[PDB]
Amino acid sequence: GGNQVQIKVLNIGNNNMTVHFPGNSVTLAQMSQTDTFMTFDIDKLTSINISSSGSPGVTTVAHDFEQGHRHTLLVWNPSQYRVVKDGLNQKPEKGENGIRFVNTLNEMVTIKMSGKVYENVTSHNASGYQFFPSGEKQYTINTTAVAPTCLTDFKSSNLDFGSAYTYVIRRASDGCLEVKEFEDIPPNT
Amino acid sequence: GGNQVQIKVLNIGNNNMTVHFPGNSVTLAQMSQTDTFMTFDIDKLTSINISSSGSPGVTTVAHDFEQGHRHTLLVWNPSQYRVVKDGLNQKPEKGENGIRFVNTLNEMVTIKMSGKVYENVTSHNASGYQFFPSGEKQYTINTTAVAPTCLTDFKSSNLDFGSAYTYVIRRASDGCLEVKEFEDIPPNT
Repeated sequence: GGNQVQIKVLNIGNNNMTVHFPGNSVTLAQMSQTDTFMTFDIDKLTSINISSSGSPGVTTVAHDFEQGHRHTLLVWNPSQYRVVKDGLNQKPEKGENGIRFVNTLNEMVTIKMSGKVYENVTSHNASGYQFFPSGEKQYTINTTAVAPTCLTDFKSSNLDFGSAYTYVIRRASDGCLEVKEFEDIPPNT
Repeated sequence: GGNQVQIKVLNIGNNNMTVHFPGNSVTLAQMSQTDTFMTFDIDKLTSINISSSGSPGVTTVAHDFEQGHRHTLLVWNPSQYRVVKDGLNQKPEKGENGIRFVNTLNEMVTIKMSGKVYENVTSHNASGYQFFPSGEKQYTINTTAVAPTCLTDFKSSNLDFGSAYTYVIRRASDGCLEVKEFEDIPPNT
């Protein structure tokens, strides 16, 4: 996955804190972290609650987790948090192509390509890159910005070896969707 | 560098735009980008102005750029922009150590290590990782959070091969700075 979210918790406060994930709670001492990234299916990550020892305050986490990515959930007293982006769940294989999408529409866009998802790419913003084996890839774009009758199926060009591309999503002259491809110098990250 | 900033410009609007960098101007047609990442010394990146054809509006990029990182400057009509982080300027060599810093102080912190900089890491926040060859590394931490008389020089432990670490910065019992090292699962990107 693809569809899996990896989360590590790092307690940077001065007391014991608990993060309640669906089906599993982790209590950490101050100045300590979970030894591993815990893995979840995005659809099963319904809510995340954070609490502190003694303090009755329970805080719910703003669902800012991207599938296919690792995150560090920073926690501190009194029930404070910050989600830090830690990059991809998997190291891209030699020869894979990095693809990111840029949304120029006034509504969010979701892109699904070869089992990978770029969810709710905001207006005039870029997603991070995700990596794919070479060759033409089919993908879909779903948004409220265009008529439901508009074409949602697209195809990437013949992806070279180890390249990186930015796919810019815009309105076509007929009012539907169009994608312009740009080659970028490969990311080092 | 290290102390270098890489910037590519991508015009995602519907008209011609100009980006004035110190000593060099780039004019882009709609749906076009600069063919390369232009490189600048952070200290020499005094200001960046963005303008559109016909529209008298000139916008200054007050938004920061991180040294040692690549960026995509997204531009669109009338004089809009967004700085997108594209990762590191250099691909980490096999065996290098990814190191990031977490600031738990109430003031921003700046860390300088082996020619690399982590500038203004905000309160209860993490920097991205930067990579270094193996062995003990000397580093400095400068902040307004502690007395100027406090020790600002630190040393990393004898760091292993391909190992990643998070250095958590906190106030020591004597009122000065203290750093706790955590080993991490190495980042993939």
